[PDB]
Amino acid sequence: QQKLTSPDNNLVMTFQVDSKGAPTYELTYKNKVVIKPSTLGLELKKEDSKTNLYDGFEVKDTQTATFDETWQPVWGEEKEIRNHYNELAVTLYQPMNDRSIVIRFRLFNDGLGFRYEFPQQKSLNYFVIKEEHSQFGMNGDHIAFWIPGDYDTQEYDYTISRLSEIRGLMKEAITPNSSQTPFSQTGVQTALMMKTDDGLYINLHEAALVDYSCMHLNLDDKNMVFESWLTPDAKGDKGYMQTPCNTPWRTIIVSDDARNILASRITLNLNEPCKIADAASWVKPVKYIGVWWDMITGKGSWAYTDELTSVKLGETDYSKTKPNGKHSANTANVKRYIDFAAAHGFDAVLVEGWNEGWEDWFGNSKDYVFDFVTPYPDFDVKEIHRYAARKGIKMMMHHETSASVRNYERHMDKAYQFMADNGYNSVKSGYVGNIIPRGEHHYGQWMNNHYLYAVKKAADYKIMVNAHEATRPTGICRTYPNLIGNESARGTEYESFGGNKVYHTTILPFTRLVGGPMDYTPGIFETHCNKMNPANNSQVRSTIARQLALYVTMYSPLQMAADIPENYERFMDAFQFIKDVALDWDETNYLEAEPGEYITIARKAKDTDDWYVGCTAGENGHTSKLVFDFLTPGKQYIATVYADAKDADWKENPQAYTIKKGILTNKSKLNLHAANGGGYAISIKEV
Amino acid sequence: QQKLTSPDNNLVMTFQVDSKGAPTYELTYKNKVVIKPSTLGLELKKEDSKTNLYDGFEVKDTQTATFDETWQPVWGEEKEIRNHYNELAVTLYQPMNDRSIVIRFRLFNDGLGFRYEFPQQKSLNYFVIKEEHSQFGMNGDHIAFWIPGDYDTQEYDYTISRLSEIRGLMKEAITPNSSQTPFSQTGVQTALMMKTDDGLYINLHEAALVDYSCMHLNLDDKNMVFESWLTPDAKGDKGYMQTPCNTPWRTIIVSDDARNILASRITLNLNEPCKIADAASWVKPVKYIGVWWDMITGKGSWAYTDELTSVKLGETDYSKTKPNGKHSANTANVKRYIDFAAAHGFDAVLVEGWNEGWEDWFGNSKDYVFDFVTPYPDFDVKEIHRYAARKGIKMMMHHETSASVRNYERHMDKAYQFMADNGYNSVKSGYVGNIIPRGEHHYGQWMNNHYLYAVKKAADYKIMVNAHEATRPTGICRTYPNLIGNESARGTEYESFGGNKVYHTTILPFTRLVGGPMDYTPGIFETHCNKMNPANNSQVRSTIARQLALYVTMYSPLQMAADIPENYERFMDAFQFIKDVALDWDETNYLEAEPGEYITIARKAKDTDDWYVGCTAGENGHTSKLVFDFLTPGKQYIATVYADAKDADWKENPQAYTIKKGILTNKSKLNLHAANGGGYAISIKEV
Ligand SMILES: OC[C@H]1NC[C@H](O)[C@@H](O)[C@@H]1O
Ligand SMILES: OC[C@H]1NC[C@H](O)[C@@H](O)[C@@H]1O
Ligand SMILES: [Ca+2]
Ligand SMILES: [Ca+2]
Repeated sequence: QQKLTSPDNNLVMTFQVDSKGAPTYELTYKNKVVIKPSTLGLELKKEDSKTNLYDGFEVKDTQTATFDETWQPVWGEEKEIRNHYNELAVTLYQPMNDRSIVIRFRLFNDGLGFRYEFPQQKSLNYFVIKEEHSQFGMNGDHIAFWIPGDYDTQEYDYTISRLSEIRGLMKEAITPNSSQTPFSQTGVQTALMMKTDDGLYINLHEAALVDYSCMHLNLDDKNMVFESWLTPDAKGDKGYMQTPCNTPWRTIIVSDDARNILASRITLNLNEPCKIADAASWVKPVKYIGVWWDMITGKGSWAYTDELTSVKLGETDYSKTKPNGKHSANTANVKRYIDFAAAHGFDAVLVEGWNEGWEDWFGNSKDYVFDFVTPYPDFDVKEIHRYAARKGIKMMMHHETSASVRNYERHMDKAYQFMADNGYNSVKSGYVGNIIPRGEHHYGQWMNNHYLYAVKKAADYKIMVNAHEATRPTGICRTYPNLIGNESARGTEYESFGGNKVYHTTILPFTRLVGGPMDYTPGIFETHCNKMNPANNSQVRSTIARQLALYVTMYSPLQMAADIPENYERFMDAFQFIKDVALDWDETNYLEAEPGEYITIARKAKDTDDWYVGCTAGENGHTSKLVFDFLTPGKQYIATVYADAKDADWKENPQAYTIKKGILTNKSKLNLHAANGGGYAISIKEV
Repeated sequence: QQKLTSPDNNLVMTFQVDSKGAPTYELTYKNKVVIKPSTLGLELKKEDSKTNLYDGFEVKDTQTATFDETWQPVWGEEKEIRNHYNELAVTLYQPMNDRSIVIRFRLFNDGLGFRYEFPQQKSLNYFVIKEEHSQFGMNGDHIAFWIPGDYDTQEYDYTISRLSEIRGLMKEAITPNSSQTPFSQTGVQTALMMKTDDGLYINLHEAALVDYSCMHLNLDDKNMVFESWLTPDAKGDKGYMQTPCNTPWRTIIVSDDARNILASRITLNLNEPCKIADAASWVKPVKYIGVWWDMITGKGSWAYTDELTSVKLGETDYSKTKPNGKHSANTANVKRYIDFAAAHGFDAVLVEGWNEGWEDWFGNSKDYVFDFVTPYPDFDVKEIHRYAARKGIKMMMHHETSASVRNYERHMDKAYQFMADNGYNSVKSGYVGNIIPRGEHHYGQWMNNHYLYAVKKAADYKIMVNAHEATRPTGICRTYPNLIGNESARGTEYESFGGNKVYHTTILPFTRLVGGPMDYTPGIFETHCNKMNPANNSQVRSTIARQLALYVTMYSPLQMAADIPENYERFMDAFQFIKDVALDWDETNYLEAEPGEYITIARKAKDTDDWYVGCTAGENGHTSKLVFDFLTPGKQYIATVYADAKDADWKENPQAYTIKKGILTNKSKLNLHAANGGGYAISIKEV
């Protein structure tokens, strides 16, 4: 039996093979069982004994090591991250197939990562995975914060329930989406967050998802065991491998303090170091607005014309079509956004609907759907470039692919060259619809390769990428820091489609944000969508002060202010917080955190002595007793508090807020109350 | 009921809608039934009554027209082709679905073409084909010359049998291949050739296979009706369509003279005119030798080293590996081939195994299998280029993809740029293995798009393409004349893998060649492969003189002399015919033709007064009584006859030949005998 312990001696992992040679591990934290005895292994597709990569193993060799080094991300929640673990690598020989694998375990003070490694050898070269069988056996019927396991979307509201209740709730939890493939009545996605009856918080996830299919979890709800369930390709297979190769890491992050789940950097720590040598010279955080919410609410259109039943690029002559009078991506309107962005200190303006093809973009399984380079007649690329550059603004490129992936790859070098030629150095991509090639899913090994290919190629052009609908992140930004965002979860757009649950932003930082930032597009001040489009009666489940808080509580180096300029102009005093808030941080302090209920975070803006605080709360609101002892002794600060007014409420009174300005020091304390679906934001600037 | 008749009144096509509103057609030739009443229509994938595009139609309108214009191919069997037909277009309206299609019929003196057309309209825009239901009802249990219906290979020997015998022969007709998907016990490929008891020859095929899935034929052997059977995608669907759009043409070529099947230009006539405006300036025929037969026989290797269990491009350092002593694509060897090519008036030298990756090329479903640009340590790209240039020789590029198609697309512009930068202006591509993306077949709509994308992109680079394993041709060379070849049928390589049937080359011109030329790689003089590789006991099923004949009887603007130079050196007198024979023709006269038995053809070399003749024969040999009245009155010609010796035989005495030189005029006659698996060749040069 092998035993591995954390540097602080609080976690212990024990490993051994059972009497049939099945690799088995368990994990305790402060003498409490976190992972009951659980097996590890894979089943291979038949080309018989060779399909078995799950038992019949003997421990052939073991190697231990300790690692303790600090490194600096290009952008992040703090300036420096420490990577400190004890490691055990176990070489497992399978006599019946004359082949070996290695399982490598890295144990941190805040949890465990493991992966399988497949050395090059005479009897293991090319192989296909039928299923991975990594188990995570739970010690109780925990509370879980989960979304349905699905090969194609993550755009679901979270459910909070016991593990035993998942099966009963799955049908209701799967809401409609134009591309979705659930796989089990007890399947959930990663990162999965849980709260135990004996006071632990446990997060199950993976890190460094490269050259492999995305992992979901399937629950055996009799034994309370989660098991890896990979995403199949068009033929049902779960990964083409060639040695030497490795699986991604699988992680169990655990603490008796929920704040320490947010603090963990295990996911980043398990990714390969930055491979973009000059990254710091060109990768930069971006605060932006955009021509966007018009189309999301239905006020405006992405399409230039309504008169055609379909379009064929390079045949359809848009100069001969009638403008529909709703096309928001027109030069004059874009210039007005550039004006507002420059006036208020934003870095960029996104424009969607700029290019030919939007008439057919949705649900047609169309191959040649966009060319990514040809503008509509009312979008003057060169004039918009020149005007933005003169005003100090960068335009952000939009590459919706409509999930037509061969089409995007064929156009990608020309599309990136077009960006370089026209002053665009960041692009928001998207993959709406069922994947083409047809039969593949959004999160299979094939598409994972695509998303990273797009990122690696972008890096060669010094382009930053934010990909909507892509596989959810697993820390690869460490390796490729030009991946500055994904959506890859249910974002603010769904506040226009019926709403997100009130507690949504009190869960995302414990789940989605583990592995990388989200382009959540916060900042809606007019929360009634019917003021944009009288036919849309959706209401954003937030107060205005909570929207402000999200600039601190939804971490990202890429931050949109998503409302339209005229709405911000109606509340310019509150808007000041969005203008002031930083995007990049030297320190972060998690002040309060309870998943599904509240999150309060203070961050120190990079290369400054200034701090920003946000709190976001769920259905029951939250009372904070803040203590400002993280400020510098002897310094005075000008603090501006943006808070819910008394009786603010996301539903009945969302726009009621107060703003109070005064002096804070490290001796200050403030009592603040977040409303139902409310929150607060504080700027704290050194005098 | 509508009647359409050929210009010469010999053929009549009758069309009507039947009682249930199914469009049906029939065809007669000289008062003999060719096609019995047969239905037309398609079934669509469900998004109920909208799935029906096969009945419930009524005739809304008809238009007739006559077309009679001549055009000139860039390269071909003659200088000018006449396109002369009577047309009927029927507009068919479907009340229950409020939509219309058009079926267009073109009737020539030698057969019928039809296609379906789908106009843009309110109720037919995007749709997916479940099956096409084009019927061809036969009037009898004909003799057919067929290969098994298959979505992935055409590399089968032909079978000659009655239609009623196909079922019982299918199992034995399907021989092993690395990628094959047969679909029916009575499924066959097109072009399908038949001979009827009442003296007709009937060929069933398609033309202009663009943006659509390849058609095979499935035989109802109780009623003798063939029906279109399209190639499914990874999900089983049979084509994504968007109006306005058309199916390919379906063709019935018929005559009571088998020579007239060979003379038909229906397939080319039904393709769109040339879209490469400057094609005449850079597209040109190519006679070549190659570093190739070494590897096909096993004498030499494509791989550089035998040391590695697999390779990772960009990681494996070949300069640190041991040469295997068998790698034929080495500079010195390549220079000896260039020497031979230049000494004997060849245009080009193909080299295979020049680039990194060949250690892994076969059967591994490997994604990143080649980069198409990085040479092995022993292949000096620049020196070979300089040396070839000094000798007036062009190198022919090789792009085997190992069926990894995303990989080839991602590299394609870099690969074509590397060709341009290094003086390569033609490329032989290949698709050996099951297709990646996995789940697709070689002949589905998805891959058909790929092969044409490769050709269209090549045209932008002024590059000519010869693609092995691609979908078999349907006349698209007319539209893109830089498609100078495919294999896409069983070629000479199989003569090294056990042999082709003796009658193979007496069938190919009636089947495979209809739609475009084949890179058959004739010219094997040493027909016992065991002299290349003693472990290889394969024997080419040919005499030497029949190999000479193939330069005339297997038409192609791309002609290999496939043997190694040292073998040609042994038989240099016979090699003279290969040296002399032209590649491109002002006229072709089909002298004798019976499928499966013999084919004799005379052609006039373009821009000359010289003629070349070849005869290829089956198992029984063939006696020819040639009459040279196609020569010019009053001219004398120097004729050289390369013929089988009287005791020649493909098996027992293949290298026995005679060469006779003398004078011919248009009054001359020659009696010649082709041996079993033999033939003869004649050069006829004006004094
Ligand atoms: O690309 C169109 C639309 N697709 C979905 C993306 O999430 C949204 O932000 C974008 O506006
Ligand atoms: O590309 C390797 C090999 N594949 C099959 C092709 O038909 C053959 O000509 C070529 O030599
Ligand atoms: Ca989305
Ligand atoms: Ca081949």
